[PDB]
Amino acid sequence: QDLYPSRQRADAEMRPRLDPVVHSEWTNDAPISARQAAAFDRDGYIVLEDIFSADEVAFLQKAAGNLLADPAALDADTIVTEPQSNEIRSIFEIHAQSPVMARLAADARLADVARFLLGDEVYIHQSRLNYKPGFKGREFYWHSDFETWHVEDGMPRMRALSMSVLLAENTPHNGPLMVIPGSHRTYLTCGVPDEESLAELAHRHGIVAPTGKPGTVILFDCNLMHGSNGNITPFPRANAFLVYNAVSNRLEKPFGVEKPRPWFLARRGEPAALRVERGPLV
Amino acid sequence: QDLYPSRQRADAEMRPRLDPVVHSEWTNDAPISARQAAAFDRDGYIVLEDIFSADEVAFLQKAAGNLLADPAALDADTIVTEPQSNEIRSIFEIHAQSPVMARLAADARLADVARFLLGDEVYIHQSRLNYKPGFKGREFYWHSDFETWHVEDGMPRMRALSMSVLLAENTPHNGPLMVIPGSHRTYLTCGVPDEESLAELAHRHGIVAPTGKPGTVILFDCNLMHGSNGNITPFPRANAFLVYNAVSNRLEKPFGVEKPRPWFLARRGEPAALRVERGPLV
Ligand SMILES: CC1=N[C@H](C(=O)O)[C@@H](O)CN1
Ligand SMILES: CC1=N[C@H](C(=O)O)[C@@H](O)CN1
Ligand SMILES: O=C(O)CCC(=O)C(=O)O
Ligand SMILES: O=C(O)CCC(=O)C(=O)O
Ligand SMILES: [Fe+3]
Ligand SMILES: [Fe+3]
Repeated sequence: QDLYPSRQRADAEMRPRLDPVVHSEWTNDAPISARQAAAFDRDGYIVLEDIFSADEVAFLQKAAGNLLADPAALDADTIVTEPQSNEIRSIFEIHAQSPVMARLAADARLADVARFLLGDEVYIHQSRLNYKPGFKGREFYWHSDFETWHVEDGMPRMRALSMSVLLAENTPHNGPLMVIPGSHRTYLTCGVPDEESLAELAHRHGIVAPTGKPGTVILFDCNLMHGSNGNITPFPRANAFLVYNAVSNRLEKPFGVEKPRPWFLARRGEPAALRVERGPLV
Repeated sequence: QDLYPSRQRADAEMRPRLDPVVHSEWTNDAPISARQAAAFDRDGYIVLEDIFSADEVAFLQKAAGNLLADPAALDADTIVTEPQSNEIRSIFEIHAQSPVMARLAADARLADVARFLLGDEVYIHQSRLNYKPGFKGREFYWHSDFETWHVEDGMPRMRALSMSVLLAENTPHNGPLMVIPGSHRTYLTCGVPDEESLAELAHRHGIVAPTGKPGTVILFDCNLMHGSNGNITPFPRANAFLVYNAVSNRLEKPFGVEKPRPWFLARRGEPAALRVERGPLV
């Protein structure tokens, strides 16, 4: 029942992936092009530009701006500072609190791609606004999102993806998301990946740090190795994260101990199919 | 006496540069092109690529890893290590402690450009060899070299430049040095520059981060605002740092209190000129 055991041996292994990456047959009636599906297959991520209008983008940026400026109105449980601070690092369940964000996640232009790639109905496993403050923004060391979702939340299979919607401009200077392309086809066991292994992957695959204007979307497979550096620039980097999970891939018990995990980190346990909203955002 | 007062008020000022940036008239005798010289004037830095042969590059790389591997053989005060291990991170006065580095700093391809740009005979105010490992590389916040060299060392005029000779590859990803071009014409008073000022400079000049294969040289005016982000990548940062000061501009007493500063951070007091060296490094 555990296809992806981790944190059990005193060594790390590079286990082979035992799941599809794209879980659908591609055809003309798909939300992305055949080349785009093959890219995701091969690289474990793709980038979508100009899929929202500037009115849509502008509306979005204020939704995030407003949530991040009145943090006494939202669940105190769902706020992450840089602990020794009170500058915000993330805000969880933003699909659950902000209506604007809820409407975003349910939009066809995101969810249909999510359903095509996962070949199933989808639901939000998790959401976050990773506001990366200028001057004092701290990094996110390398990790496979799936390796925590699996051991800690009990996500059984590789059938999920993240969508990062950029709300500030991501230049190469304010700590954008870096990925190791192709790393999604290796399951690297551990709770933090080991330097020697990481070194092997990045050598084998190099590193990409996709940039883009606000409204650009980065979609990466749940098992892609990724991270980011800190941000000392005056430019904040606020990026909404949406984790789509296939409903077939509902959470069983955590394939580890410390079971279970806080409610906003991971949605348990019986999901309803997302209702896909076709339209703009006003 | 003091043209550049700093650390003497609770309010920082942005004061104007009262020195030239390029101290010489350009002709066809200059070791750089007229557009390069104009670019240094305007931007505060330029980048020389391919001035060293690959053999010469491999030679410097071999000598620097040698020096970094052998702390026994070097002055103990001029060493910096990691507060958890005995890994070297810096060696000061390498222009002194290493004959190779002493020959790099006297090479015409480097010293003649300083002599032109500074319009005087030069000498090493400070040299360094830096190894910044991957994975755990630390940030290094914004600051003008000249501000500390003025207040703490007694450098009286803006008549110095820094040369960073890349010994490992700097991609956009491994925390490469960042500069705010044009900020060398503004003297930001204070010993850390404040955020609002830094934001102002970055908003009006933007941020650039010169990358390059090893052997690439980055030259920058002493008062150019710079800094770097952290480095989680598996790719180390390594460089030879060389500060050329014009002999005309030798250190007086500090324009602050805490007089003075350790020998290996700033060469007092009546230095001789450097002797340029033409020819290969092997
Ligand atoms: C809940 C969550 N866990 C992973 C982690 O803890 O690194 C991350 O990849 C993202 N979100
Ligand atoms: C000793 C030295 N100090 C500056 C600094 O640490 O802020 C750097 O800009 C250059 N060299
Ligand atoms: O935005 C970041 O740099 C963190 C990305 C990440 O690993 C996540 O929380 O999904
Ligand atoms: O100190 C650092 O590492 C930032 C780069 C720099 O200013 C230097 O070391 O010369
Ligand atoms: Fe993540
Ligand atoms: Fe510096």
